[PDB]
Amino acid sequence: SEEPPFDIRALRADIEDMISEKLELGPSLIRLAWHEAASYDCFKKDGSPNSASMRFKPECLYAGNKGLDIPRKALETLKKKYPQISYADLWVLAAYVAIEYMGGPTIPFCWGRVDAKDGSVCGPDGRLPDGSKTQSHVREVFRRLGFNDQETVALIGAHTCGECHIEFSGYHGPWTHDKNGFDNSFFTQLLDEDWVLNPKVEQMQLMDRATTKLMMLPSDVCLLLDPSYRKYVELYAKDNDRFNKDFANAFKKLTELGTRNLHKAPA
Ligand code: HEM
Ligand SMILES: [Ca+2]
Ligand SMILES: [K+]
Repeated sequence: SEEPPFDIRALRADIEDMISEKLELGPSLIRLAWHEAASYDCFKKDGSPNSASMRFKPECLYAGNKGLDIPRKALETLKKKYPQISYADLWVLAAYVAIEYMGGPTIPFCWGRVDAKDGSVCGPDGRLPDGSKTQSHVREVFRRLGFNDQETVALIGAHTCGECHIEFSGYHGPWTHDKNGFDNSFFTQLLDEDWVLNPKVEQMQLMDRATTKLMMLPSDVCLLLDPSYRKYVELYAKDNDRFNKDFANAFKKLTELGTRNLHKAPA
């Protein structure tokens, strides 16, 4: 109900077209917006979330952000065509477009994020979660961000799409049988499969006994091990509509952390 100064309808279509040419970009755009928000610390009120601060060294070089230069570079062409949008809004909008385009919820978008002007606003390394660790670590990070256990589990559900790359994280493979689809299947797979050690990946990960084509990280399976998290894994595995709703709300919350003076965009 407040029109942004950029042509948002044309921009959403251009993002969909870009993804249509390179489907794997869809999940990386989600990972980009999440990691741009994940630098927050809600107690220190620092880390410049949702400000495209990851455009600056040192934050672009943190291990947890490896490979995110690919979606950032793809979005440059659109920034040149739509100069009135900030990078920060562009990264968020592209993630929302990607989510919907892969069959996920249509998340109400607010615009007006202001880009970080220099790298002095960047928070320290160590803010991003580490897939080799488990629930004590995951809960520490998500509590730092300001999320509860319900919201933590819903958000990790984004692993429904995309895959790990050895050159970026040292892990390998998709989590689900359709890495291009956004739904509750991460939770379905986590709950329904027998997760066995993958013998051939040097960084410890699990694979499904049934096909061996799926993967889970230590940080994924901790959602089954921790009784508080497991309740939500079960909730989402049996109720895709609840998953879509809860993911929308939490991801919207995530991409609005540390922001001010935002405006509702037209749907
Ligand atoms: C415990 C918390 C999390 C951990 C430890 C974690 C870890 C990882 C790792 C290791 C990768 C592989 C990166 C690569 O090799 O390309 C990855 C990818 C990905 N992550 Fe997460 N993640 C977490 C939470 C989240 C959240 C909250 C979201 C979004 C809401 C998210 C969205 C994605 C997506 C979409 C990919 C696929 C990227 C691609 O296909 O290029 N993750 N994550
Ligand atoms: Ca940031
Ligand atoms: K999927």
